[PDB]
Order: sequence, then C-alpha cells, then structure tokens
Amino acid sequence: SDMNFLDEEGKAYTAQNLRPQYEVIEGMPRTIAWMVQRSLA
Amino acid sequence: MNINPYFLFIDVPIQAAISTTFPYTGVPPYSHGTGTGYTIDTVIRTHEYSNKGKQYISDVTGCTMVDPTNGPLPEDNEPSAYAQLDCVLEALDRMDEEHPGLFQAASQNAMETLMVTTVDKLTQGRQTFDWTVCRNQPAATALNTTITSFRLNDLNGADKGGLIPFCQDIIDSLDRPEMTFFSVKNIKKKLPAKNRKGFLIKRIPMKVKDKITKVEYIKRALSLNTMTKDAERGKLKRRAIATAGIQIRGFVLVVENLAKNICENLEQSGLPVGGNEKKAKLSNAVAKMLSNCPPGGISMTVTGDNTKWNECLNPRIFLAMTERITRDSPIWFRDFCSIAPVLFSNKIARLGKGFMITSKTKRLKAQIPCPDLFSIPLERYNEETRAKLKKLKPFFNEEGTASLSPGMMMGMFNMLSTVLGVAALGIKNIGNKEYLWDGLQSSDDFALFVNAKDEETCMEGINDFYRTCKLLGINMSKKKSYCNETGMFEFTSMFYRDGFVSNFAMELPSFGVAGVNESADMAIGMTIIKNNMINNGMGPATAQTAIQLFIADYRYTYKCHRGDSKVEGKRMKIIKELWENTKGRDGLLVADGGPNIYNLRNLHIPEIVLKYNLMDPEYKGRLLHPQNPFVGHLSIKMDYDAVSGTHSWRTKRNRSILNTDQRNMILEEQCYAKCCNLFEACFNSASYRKPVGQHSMLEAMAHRLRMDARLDYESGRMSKDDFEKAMAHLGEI
Amino acid sequence: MTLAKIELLKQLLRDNEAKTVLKQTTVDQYNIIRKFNTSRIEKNPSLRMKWAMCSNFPLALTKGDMANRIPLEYKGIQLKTNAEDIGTKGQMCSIAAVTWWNTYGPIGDTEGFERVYESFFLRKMRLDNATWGRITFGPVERVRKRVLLNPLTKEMPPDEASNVIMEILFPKEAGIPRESTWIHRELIKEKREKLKGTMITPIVLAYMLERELVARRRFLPVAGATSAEFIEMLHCLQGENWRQIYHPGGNKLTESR
Amino acid sequence: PKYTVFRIGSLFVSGREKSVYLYCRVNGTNKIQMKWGMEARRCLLQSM
RNA sequence: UAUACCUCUGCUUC
RNA sequence: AGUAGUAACAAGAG
Repeated sequence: SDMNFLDEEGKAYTAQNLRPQYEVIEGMPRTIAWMVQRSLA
Repeated sequence: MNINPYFLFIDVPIQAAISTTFPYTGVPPYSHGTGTGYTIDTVIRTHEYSNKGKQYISDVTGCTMVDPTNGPLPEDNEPSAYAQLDCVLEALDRMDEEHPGLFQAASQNAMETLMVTTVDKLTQGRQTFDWTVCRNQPAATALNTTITSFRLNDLNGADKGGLIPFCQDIIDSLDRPEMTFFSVKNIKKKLPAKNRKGFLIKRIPMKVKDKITKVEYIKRALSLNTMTKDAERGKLKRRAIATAGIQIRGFVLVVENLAKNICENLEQSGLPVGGNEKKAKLSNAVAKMLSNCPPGGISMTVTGDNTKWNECLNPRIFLAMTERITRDSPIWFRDFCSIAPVLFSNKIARLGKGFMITSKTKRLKAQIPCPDLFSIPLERYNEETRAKLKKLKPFFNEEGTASLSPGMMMGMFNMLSTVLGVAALGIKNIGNKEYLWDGLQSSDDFALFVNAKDEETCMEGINDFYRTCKLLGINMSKKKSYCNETGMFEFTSMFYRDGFVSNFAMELPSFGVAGVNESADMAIGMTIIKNNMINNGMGPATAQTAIQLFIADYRYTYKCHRGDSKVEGKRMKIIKELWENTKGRDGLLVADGGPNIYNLRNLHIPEIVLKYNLMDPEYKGRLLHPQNPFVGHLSIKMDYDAVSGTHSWRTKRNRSILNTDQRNMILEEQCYAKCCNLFEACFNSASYRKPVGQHSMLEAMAHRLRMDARLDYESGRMSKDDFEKAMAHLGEI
Repeated sequence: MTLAKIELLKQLLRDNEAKTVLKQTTVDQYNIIRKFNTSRIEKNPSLRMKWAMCSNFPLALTKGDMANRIPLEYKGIQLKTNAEDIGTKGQMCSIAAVTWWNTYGPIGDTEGFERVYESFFLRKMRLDNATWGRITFGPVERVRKRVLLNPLTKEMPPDEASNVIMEILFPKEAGIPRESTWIHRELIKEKREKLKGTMITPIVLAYMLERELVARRRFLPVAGATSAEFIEMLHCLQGENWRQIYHPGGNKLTESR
Repeated sequence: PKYTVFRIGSLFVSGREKSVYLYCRVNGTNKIQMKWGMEARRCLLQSM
C-alpha cells in the first residue's frame, strides 16, 4: 500500500495527495474492519 | 338492626369472597427514621439461633465468627440453624438420582453463559453499595467507580470486556496491601469576568488519590448495607433489608443462574414460574395427589410458611451445595462458584444511621452514628435498645459494624434456597412408613401434600417432614402454618378451593396511575384492566367502571379535563383553546382535554393509533413532530405499547444534589454524556445494539469519521475543501 | 454532517477530561458510562408523579431550536423557565408547555408514520373489520397455556431478529454476515423500502420492528380460540361463566384452520 | 375526645329545626396518605 | 460575625 | 398540639 496514491483525476502514482489507492483492512479491530468493509461494499 | 359484614361468610365461602379480606384500598405501612434497631434485632437473633455452634475469631478480618453447621441438634422448637451437611448431601444425592444430568447440564449452561457474560451486565443491579464512598449508589456508578479505582491499582480486567477477568481482578484486589481510589475535592480558580472586579471564583473539582489498608478494604468488600423495608403489606411491625457491594454481584449472578437452570427443570419448585403458570403447576400437582390413594387414602394439604428463613440458612451449606452441584464441571468453574458463599460466610453488616437521642426540655435532637454508638452511657438509651446493645457487643466492630457469619440477607439466594427446599420435598418418605409427601416450594413459602391411609399417619409424615427440615436448617412456622384435608389451601396469597379462586384485591393498587408519563400511563392503565379481566376475574361492568375510574384519576393527576368542561387551571386554559381551535375534537387525546374513546374491546389499542384518523393534520403534526423537544434520547417489570409523541416526556432531575458536595457527579456525568452522545452520532446503532471492542473509544470514531469523510468525498457529497479540512482535522487527532 | 462531527470531535478533544475519557474508555465500557448519572431509582412513582404534577415546572426539555420555539410564558401562563435541567441541560417547563406545543407549535412531518407503526394499525383494522356474534352464559373450562400475545410479521429468535433489524436500519454496522440476511432478504428489502422516507428516530423503528419480529409468548387461561388475533382480544372472548363469539377481520392462516 | 365542638346556629333540615354544630380539630396527613386518598375511588372496584 | 426580611432544596442516600 | 406508632416529621441547608 504505502507508496501508492491516487490523484484527484483518478490515476495511480508513487509517493502529497490525501487519498491512498489501497485501503488497509488487515490489522485493525474486527468491528472497525467490518465497518470499513461494509461501508466500502 | 346491626349490620355485620362478616355474615356474608355465612352465604359465600371465604375463598369465594377472599377479596374482601384484603384492605388494599388502604395505606401500606412505611418506616420512620432509623432502622438500626431492626438491623441489630436481626444480628442478635441470627446468632441467637446458632450460639451453641462453634465460635472463632477470623484471622483475616479479626471478626467474631459463629458456625452452627454440623453442630449439636436442637432439643426444642426454637428456630435451629444447626444444619447437618451429610443430610443435605443425601437430600442432594436423591435429587440428582431422580434428576440425573440436570446438575451438570445446568452447570454447563451457566458456565457457557458466564463465559459470554460481559462487565456491563452488572449495571442492572439497581441500588449497590459503593465501597469507595461507603454509600448506596446506582449500580452503574458503583461499578464505574470500582473500575476507575481498580485502574489505579493496575487491574484492567474490565478493559477485556468479559466478566471473568473482572471477577479475577476482584478476588485479586483482596491480596493488594493498600487499595488506592479516587476522592474528589474542590479548588477555587479566578475565571475572567465582567464584574466590577474583573474575575469570578468558581470551585473547580479535582480528583485526589486516597488509600485504604488491605484489611479495611477487605472489610468493606465483605460489607452489606441495611435499611428498613417500606410499604410491606400484611404486617404490623417493620423489619430490615440489606444491599450488597459490587464485588459479590458477579459471583451471585452465576450461582443464581445455576440454581435457576436447576429449578426450571424441577416439578416441585415454584420459581421462576410466572404467577399464571404457578396455577398450571399447582392444580396439576394437586390433581396427581388426589387420584393416588383411593382406598380411604386421606390426602392432606399443609399450608406452609417458614420462620427465620434467611436467619437460619447458612452460607457454609450453600458452599457445599455449589461444590456438589458442580461435580462434573472443571475446577476453575467450581472455584468461581464457590466464592459468593465464602464471602457470605464471612460477611459484615452495616447498622444504618444509628439512634437519635433527644431532650424535650431543651427541644434538642441528635443522631448517634454507629461508630459512636457506645460512646455514651447505656442508661441514656431506652430500655429495649439497652438490652440490644449489650447483646450486640460480642459481634460489634470498632468501626461501627456487626460481624455476621451465619444467616442470609432478605432476598439473596432465592433460587439456591428454593433448591434446598425442593431437596426437602424430594425425600417423600422415611423408614418406609405408610405415607408419601410431595409439595411445591417458593423461598420461605411452601405447600406440602401428604397422602396416607389414616390421618394419624399423615400427621406423623408432616412431623417427619418438620424434623427433616430441621436437619437442613429449614424451620417451619408452627404458628402461621396449618394443615387440612386436601381440596382447598393457600399459597403465596393464591387461594385454591377445588380450583384456584380470584383475588382481585391483590392487583387493585396497580389500577391507579403508574407515574411514567401521560402517554405511557394511559396504555398501562388500560392494559392493566385488560389483563385483570383475563386473569383475575373482573367482569365487563367492573372493568368498564375501572375504565372510568382510571380516566378520573388520570385527568386529575395530569390536570387535563375535557376541553368542553369548565375546570380551571394553567393547562386547562390552553386545553380549552385547543378545544375551540380543533375541528376533530374526538381526535384529541385525553391529555389534551380530549374525550375518552376507550371501551372493553379496544383496550389493547394505543390511543393515538385509535384516534389518528380523527385528528387534524396540524394537531397530529404537532403531537407527533419528529424532532419535538419533549422526548429525550431513548434507549431500548412490564412493558407497554405506546407511540412516541409529545406526551411521552420525562420529568426534571432531583435537584437536592445541587447544594451538597456531590455536585461533581453532574460534571462527571455530562462529561460522559457528551462523549456518548457523540459516539452515538458516529455509530447510530449504539443506542440499539451494545457496541463491542477492547480498543479505544476514540479510535473507532476517528476511523469511522475518516471513512465517512473518504466515502462522502469520493461519492460526491463533500467538496475538496471539506474533505481536505476533514482530513486536516483528523490528521491532528 | 461528517465535517460537523469531526469539528465537534476536535472541540470536545480540547477538554482534557473528555480527551482522557475518550482515550481511556473502551467500546465495551461505553455501555457502562452511558448509564452513569446522578439519577436515583424512583420507588414510588405513582406518588412522585402526583406530587410533581402539583409543582410549577416538573418537565425537562431537550436543548435545541425546537425548545427555543416555545415561549417563556403565554397569556399569563408560565410555560418554561430559564433554569436548566441537571440531566438534559435544557430548559425546564410546565406540563402546559406540552398543551401549547400541541396547539400552536410547529407542524412536523408525519409521512411514514402509518407504515412505521403499521403493526399497531393492523390491530385497529383487525377490530374495525371484525364481526361479533352471540354471547352465551354458562360454565367454561379455562386451560392455562403458553400462547402468542400478538400476531407477528415473521417469527425469529431475538439474535436472528436483531441482525435483521441491524441490516434494515444500520447496514454499515451489522458486522459479520449471517445466513439470516439471505433467508429474509425479501423482508429486509420490503421494510427497507417501507421505512425509507420517514423522519422518525431509528431507535423507535428498531423497537417497532422487534415488536413485530420477536415473539411475546405468555401463559394465559384459554378456552377454544388460541390464535394470536384471538388472544389479543381474549379479555372479550370469554369469562369463567360466559362466552362471546368473535370473528376477527383480515386474512387467516390455513394451518390455523 | 379529639374534637372541640361549637354551636353556631340551626337549620330546617327535614322540615324541622336542627342545631348546627361546628366540629373543630387539629389533624395531620402526608404525601402518601393524600395520594392514597386521591386513589380511593377504587373502593368501588373491590366491592363491585 | 456579616451578607441573609437573602439564596438554594421537596425521593438524592454519608 | 397534632400526625403518628417500637421512630420520625411538626422545614433543611449555604
């Protein structure tokens, strides 16, 4: 994830802009992770 | 011609007209002032019934302990607490033999329940003894203080969420040499002001760390608070009841859950059987005993009641009961279940306020705290108290508390004691004599059926039952209990006479206005009639009368008479206007001076739902305005069916706290309230479903709001400004 | 709304107390600190209400604009006071304030109300459409049996029902998917469609849903009829010494026949 | 014995004159009993 | 002591 | 006084 970021148009690039390409679900608490997953879906 | 209302009983039998022997239209007796005398009475008597046992000084607390169990049997009918372990174990073995699998199954259910049980479970214990402030507090507050206190002693079991780690921390906290806890104290601070003198002094509260030594902590952890029981019906003199600490709650819950899981499967236990089902049990249990011995078989029913029920039953037995019942369960669960009895075996009793001494000459009065109880010549106390205080001495503690090893408190191990009663009912016979007894148990109240060939045998069966119960520490009330030929009897104010008769009086106090609010009390008011028509035998005329009487009470209590009527009042002045303004007057609720549209057939229908189609759009709009200010933040004993409208309001908080030193708790409260009100905005389901997680309460909100922001941006709700601002804010957090 | 939540969060986090509370308190313990208050359990509300109703300003308002739309007095009558309530931190008021609000308050949106409280209205149509028969006096053997008090939409265990309610009202917070969702997808779809536009608070919707999903089964003296739509009228159906023929409206089940 | 009685006139009750007395007494009550007073209509239901 | 013919309180526990 | 009944109120607090 880390290096990858999306630009305001909607294209990937390597890292400035406050919106990564990948959202990290693994690592977080269950109830949060599921909220993220369900919110995204 | 002298009228005699008893003469009715010449025509109608007493069970048939039992309602007329209950004065429930009258006032119930309340207590006045201190209950220390009543508490001391219990302390003296509880030991009076076991003083021939074993006296010994507890090396832990330093208190005087008395042990009746496996003591010398009684040679008289004075309430005996000298139970015999072996006999209890046999009585249990019988129960297990006749109910195999239940003992371990219930334990497994209780265990698997326990494992799932969280800490928040403790918040629904109503009044709880807070050991930090030594006062009766709301369970939630008493818990919160205990957690925040435990946190200072490096005990974070609560943070895991489960009950087990908390209980572990509880039994662990006993080992702590010095227990630290918070205590709030005030501070002046000059806040800026536009006040001639450009400042203002507001006393800002701040928390201070305070210490208690191991023993003094353990003594509090083992302490039980006491108070006189108010409004107790059908009794002349008053008596005392106790309240427990936060520690023992978790350990009692499991034991009572176990005893419940057991009792549920017993056929001679009336607990936790609903009053309606208790008849389904009893009448059948009678029907069985009736058709059992046809040939001259005298089936006798004994209307039972126990004396000193709580004051004779000993924890040391309940411990054995847990130890037996938990045979097949693993060790940790046995150790878990064993604790509450162990605590109750070494419990301490607080003696309330104290005694008030006065001088009529000077017109002066003063309360003497329990510590200072003996800081005065005993001659200055009255004649009875002088006798009590002398007897209290050997069990009296320096800090003004009473040691009380034996006995139970009013309402503690109801289930587990009911089990012990059933265990008595389980024997049924002794020495193969020509009789058989059965019955139904409910704490201190029991009903005993005895079948035999001749009554001379029945009485010996009853005597055998008595003499048996003595060995369990259960004492039958020779004074209040009576026996008769089967056909009619009394049980927990339910009267059987070839079938259970109605006792409409019993429920009569409930007919009045409950005191929740205008919306609820109506629903409740009609529902009570509806139910009493079904269960308690109220005819349609009397019901329709009650429909009237309740509205009568309702309109006076809430001051909402008919809009067309000319009754004056602050509200009525507006009600009349509403009456003049509204077109669909029959659509108006009674609370708004509307007409009562209820009858027998639509008791089960909410008034709003009934009248909805008859309302005006503006009236129903105002009445049911979604964001009206009268209804608060709701969150999901009897429940009712009602609609959330403007009449569904809540009253003001009791303000007496404002001018005491507990002001803090208002800020402490609202401080939480803000966080919870926000957390609820972040997680709307929090009001309905209990949120779960051992992680930080802030973290969840941060993540959730971050996702909300990201999705609201990428979806096309928020603009780049709002998104960047949001992320900028969150970045700092 | 998110921006407002974050802003309020930042404003709240300034307060060291609130910050420490938010950082130290756990998501579990939320269930504890929510129920924390100075309030005490009313042991005699029947009395305390009768007492309180004789006071000047017994009721507590919620802090907000709708409260501010209520005036202090009205034609001499004191509706509300400046003094705040300890609990709500909103103004206190007299019961009259209710009667004013109902008469001259703001007319709010009630669209969806019927669909939200449908469960109750179905009783009203089950009575309104019903037809009564003969009343007959004579003995009645009543058998005490556990019965369903009210007719449901679809009976589920509490755990199963709560998840459905959760799927309907708070889909993002449902957590781990259960099989129930797939089984009642049509019900969820329906209730989702029916309860979309309403302005009523979710906590009420969950209550009314739970009322028509979770079953209320209780022991009652019954004779003859035992169907829910009969039980709900049981008080009228029979006595110990009389009988009343009652034919409830609406459709009836085949299995019940 | 708890009362203090005056004699304050007369009235034509059942056609004939009857002496009107005034019964004066110091009494006392409380919130509980007043409430239970307000809830005394129920005396009907128990008998009905 | 004074403010105090003032102020707060009516189930709010010491 | 009286309410009331095994102990209280007949105001409390700053």
